[PDB]
This record gives sequence, structure tokens and C-alpha cells, in this order.
Amino acid sequence: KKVVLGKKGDTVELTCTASQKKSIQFHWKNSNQIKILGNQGSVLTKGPSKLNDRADSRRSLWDQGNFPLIIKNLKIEDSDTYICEVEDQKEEVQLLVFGLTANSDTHLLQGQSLTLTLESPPGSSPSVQCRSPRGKNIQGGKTLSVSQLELQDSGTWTCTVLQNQKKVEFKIDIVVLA
Repeated sequence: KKVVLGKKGDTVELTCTASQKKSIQFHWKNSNQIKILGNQGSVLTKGPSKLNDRADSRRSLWDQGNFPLIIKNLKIEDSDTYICEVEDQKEEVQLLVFGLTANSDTHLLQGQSLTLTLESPPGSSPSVQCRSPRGKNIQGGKTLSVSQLELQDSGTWTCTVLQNQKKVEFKIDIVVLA
């Protein structure tokens, strides 16, 4: 089930709702059944995983059958399928994380090319469609590139990466110097 699009460096929350006697025995594992974090009766316990000090939950929501997994300082290596098992219920969530660099430094001379690279997990070729304030939308795979930058390109651009019906939106501000 589920697909959540993360943006490199950011924080994310993967919801897990369940029926039960408001709050119960839960835990999140990854694909290799590595237990990421669960509840020792009433407290939060995180096992020895690469997500340890970035992985967290929100206990006050347990009483309302919600047991989110929160991963801060997102690395595209966090892209993986997470499982949330609350007592008898099991929920699957795939986290996909992307990066969108601006190879050519935002401040460039007019007539100069601009390249951007979308960082992705080893399992996805999304569609990146960026557009300049001049409305001219560009798209492509890993590398999006602009032939020559007009002075009317300076400022906040917007880039849409689409993956399995969902989308994240990177923004760039380009200082096209004359």
C-alpha cells in the first residue's frame, strides 16, 4: 500500500491508524524485519538501526490509535518499505526520497546554461517538470537543462517530481546576472 514522497534533508511522517483499545502494542520495521521503533508497554523504544537518532514518534497520539514513524534529516537511503504492525493489523508504507540539485550555481550570467540533477533511490525514474518564472516548463529524467538563460529567468522556479500519482515540489531561485 501507500507511497510517501520525501525531500532530501526534510522530515517526514508516516501515519499508522488502527482500531483497538486506544493505544496498544505497535512497532515499525523495515523490509529486513529490522525493528525501527516500538513501545515497551508504555514508553518508546528504538532498536539499533541506521534510523535510530532520526527516527521518532508522537506518544500523545497513541491514545487515539495513531502511531506515526517520523524520520528527520532525510537521506534518499531512507527510501524503503516500512511496515507498521499494531497488534493484529499490519500497514505497508513505501517512502521514496528525492533530491533536486542546481548544478550550475543559481547566480549565472545570461545566455549561460543551467543544469539540475534529481537524486533518486535505486528503484525509480520519476518525471521532473521544472518551470521558469517565464512559464516555460521543461521536463526530463535525471538531468534537466536550459539552453540559455534570459535575464527574465531570475527568481523562484518550481520543479515537480511525480512518482506513483504523488508529487513533491522543489523550488530554486536563480539569479540570472547580466
